[PDB]
Amino acid sequence: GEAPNQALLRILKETEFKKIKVLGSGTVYKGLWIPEGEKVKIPVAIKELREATSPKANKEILDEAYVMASVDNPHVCRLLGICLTSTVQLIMQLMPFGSLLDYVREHKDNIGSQYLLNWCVQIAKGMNYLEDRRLVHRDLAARNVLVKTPQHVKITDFGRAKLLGAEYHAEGGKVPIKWMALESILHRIYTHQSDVWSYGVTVWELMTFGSKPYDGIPASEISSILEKGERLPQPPICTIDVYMIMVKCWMIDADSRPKFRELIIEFSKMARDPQRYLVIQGDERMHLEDMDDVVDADEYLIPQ
Ligand SMILES: */C=C\C(=O)Nc1ccccn1
Ligand SMILES: [Cl-]
Ligand SMILES: [Cl-]
Ligand SMILES: [Cl-]
Repeated sequence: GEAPNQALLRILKETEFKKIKVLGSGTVYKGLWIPEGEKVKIPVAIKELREATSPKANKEILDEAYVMASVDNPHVCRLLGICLTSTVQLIMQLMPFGSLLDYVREHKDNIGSQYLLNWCVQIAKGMNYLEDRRLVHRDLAARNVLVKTPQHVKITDFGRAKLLGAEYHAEGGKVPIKWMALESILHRIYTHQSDVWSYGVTVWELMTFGSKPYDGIPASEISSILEKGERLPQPPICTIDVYMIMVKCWMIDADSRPKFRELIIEFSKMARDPQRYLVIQGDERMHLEDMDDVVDADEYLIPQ
């Protein structure tokens, strides 16, 4: 037998929170949560299913809720609770600067080496934590990392996350070919080491300020390109030191890839001397009613 999952799933009354405005279209809202009987306001993102007249859609969102409730790490998104109105609502920590994909696209000109490499560290810590929790994300991508502040990012989108057991077996869907390990595209094998392949791609997105991997290459062709030994090119800002780490994440032998713990170490060494490891034009010259009882979710802790 495995260790029991004693995560608490918190049920919230719809009256505990206020939708302030729409971020995306079901529909994600920016809002505020007052925990019942506590003098605190918590900035939240409220993910509300549209119809939910789909029994299928409901399993998907509750699986997400299951996983986000069972994770507690500074570099992974946690659930504050769920609301069981007509439409099931996930309440989570608001990540006000949006996805790191949009953030690096929008801010190409203001992002220096210190921020890129620290991001690579934080995503490695997030991902190592999940590995410690025997969790395979299966959808790591710069779009699925959110920005709390420019100094603080979190892995999100646990919709595809599964427990390990090594090779996890899948059986269809709309899948992110350009981020996936070869063994995942060919045999639907997913491991922590398939997650290291997508970490690799995620880092290439950051280091290219959000370029599209294999842009203008049909997904049908990716498996053959990879089998032919082709990989994404060295980004302009990347020293061979940084690119060689990306390349090792894209080895065909899964056990020849680095471990998330090793990636933490290698990126931290690089983060102590960022301008040795990334070369960016103008790097040194770069900067990035009642709110009284507002507390960030990260300072809002309930008994464990
Ligand atoms: C890590 C919590 C989370 O996913 N929050 C979020 C989602 C969408 C927009 C903003 N914040
Ligand atoms: Cl699950
Ligand atoms: Cl560091
Ligand atoms: Cl409490």
